[PDB]
Amino acid sequence: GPLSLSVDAFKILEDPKWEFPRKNLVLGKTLGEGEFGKVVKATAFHLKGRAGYTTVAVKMLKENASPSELRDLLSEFNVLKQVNHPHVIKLYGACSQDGPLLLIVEYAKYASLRGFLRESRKVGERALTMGDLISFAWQISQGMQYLAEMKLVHRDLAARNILVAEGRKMKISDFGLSRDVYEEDSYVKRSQGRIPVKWMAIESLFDHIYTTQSDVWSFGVLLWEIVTLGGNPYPGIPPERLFNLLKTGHRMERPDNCSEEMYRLMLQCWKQEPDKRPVFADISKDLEKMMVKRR
Repeated sequence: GPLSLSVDAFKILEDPKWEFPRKNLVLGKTLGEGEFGKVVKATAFHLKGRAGYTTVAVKMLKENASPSELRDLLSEFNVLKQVNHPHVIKLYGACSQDGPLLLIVEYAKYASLRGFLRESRKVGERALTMGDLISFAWQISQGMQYLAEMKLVHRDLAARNILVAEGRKMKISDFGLSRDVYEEDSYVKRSQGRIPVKWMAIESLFDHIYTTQSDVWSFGVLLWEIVTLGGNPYPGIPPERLFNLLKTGHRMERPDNCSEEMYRLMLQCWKQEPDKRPVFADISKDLEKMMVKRR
C-alpha cells in the first residue's frame, strides 16, 4: 500500500546527501516523546563537513510503532529535506541501512518553548518581558510565512512543537503531520486527525479541512500559550465540548497580563471565516508594531 511503497522508496533512494553512517552516531538519554516516536540526545562524528563530534537530536520510532507513526516519521523526513529557514529546525541526516530508521536533527539547548516558559516568570526562574514574548511570537510567525510560501501546512502548531535554541532562537519543529498543499491550497483528510482538538481550527475540527489559515488559528492558540507563559488552552473544559463551544462563537477570554492589541490579534486568528483571519505576513507586521510601540 502507500506505506510499503514509501518504505521501499526510502530504502532504495541512495541519498548520499542525507544518509549518515550509524557507526558515527552515539545515542544518549531520552529528551522526550513527540507525535510519532522518541527524541534522544545524541552526538555525531564528522557530520556534514564538521570535524569532530556535533551534539544533535535523533528522532526514532517508539516500541510497538504503528503504520501511522512510521508514516509520520517518513513524512517529517520528506518535509525537512525541502526546507531551510533560521526559525525551522534543521535536518542533518538519517540512518536507514543497518538498524532502525533514525532522523538526525538540530539539538535545541532549551528544549520546548512550552517547558521553557513554564520554568520562567514575567518581569515588569528565568526573567522574561512582554518584549521577549513578542519576539518569540514574531520569530515563529516569520518561520510560518516561509512554510506557507513553500505551500506547506504544519497542522500541529503549538508551544510543545516549538524548540528554543541557543540565544533563545525559536525553531518550528515536529513536521510529522505537515502536508504539501501546492495543488489545491488545502489538505483534506477523510479519517479523524491526530492534532489535539484544542489547537484545531473550527473548519479542521468539523470539516477536516487544513489550510494556511487553519495554521493561523493554531498560531493564535500558540500566542495564548506564550502570553500565559505556557498555560493550558481552554483550562478545565473537556475537549469534546469544543464542538459546541466553537460553533456558538465562544473563544478563550483575554488572559491576564495581555494587552488589548495582543488579544485582538488572537481573536482575529480565531475568526470563524478562514478568509477573515490575518496571514502570517500580517501577523508579523502586527507583532513588530507592538514591539516598537512598547519602547
